[PDB]
Amino acid sequence: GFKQDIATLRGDLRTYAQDIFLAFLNKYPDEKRNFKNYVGKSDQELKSMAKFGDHTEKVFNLMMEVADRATDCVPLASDASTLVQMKQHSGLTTGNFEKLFVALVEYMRASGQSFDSQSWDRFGKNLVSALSSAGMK
Ligand code: HEM
Ligand SMILES: Cc1cc(Br)ccc1O
Repeated sequence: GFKQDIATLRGDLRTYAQDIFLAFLNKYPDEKRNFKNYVGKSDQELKSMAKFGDHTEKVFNLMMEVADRATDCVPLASDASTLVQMKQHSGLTTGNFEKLFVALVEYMRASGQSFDSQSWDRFGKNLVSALSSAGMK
């Protein structure tokens, strides 16, 4: 289930962080509006870029903490307020988060691995709700 998936993802975290983020940017190319230094790059070029690998892993490190602190795929209010109040997220709306979670769920459903895609879909939904409650437009 969900707790085991958190373990799986952490066991190859820099590969999953990069592959899921690329799945997101390829499925929703207009999202590069928020990531102007990743324009005009292939997947392999982004994987060679220091900022890409370090950004994606730090993002994914925190996402897994938020997932792990959740109960029944509902994140803590303290984690949602962190994500809302982060200067880095100044320009974001919940739609940005929804799209990331659609991309993650479709990644999991396309893998041959027994990921609990329904729990991740729920988590993404619940996180979007928590971000709204914590002040995200
Ligand atoms: C659960 C979801 C997310 C978590 C846990 C999270 C976490 C983080 C963290 C830890 C950083 C700092 C990274 C660093 O400085 O190395 C960060 C920066 C940033 N995040 Fe998020 N983030 C989330 C979702 C998103 C989404 C959906 C967007 C936009 C679609 C976004 C846009 C950014 C941007 C633009 C930055 C700074 C510049 C850069 O990306 O390199 N984040 N986020
Ligand atoms: C939105 C997002 C998701 C992942 Br996974 C890695 C980096 C990033 O900015």
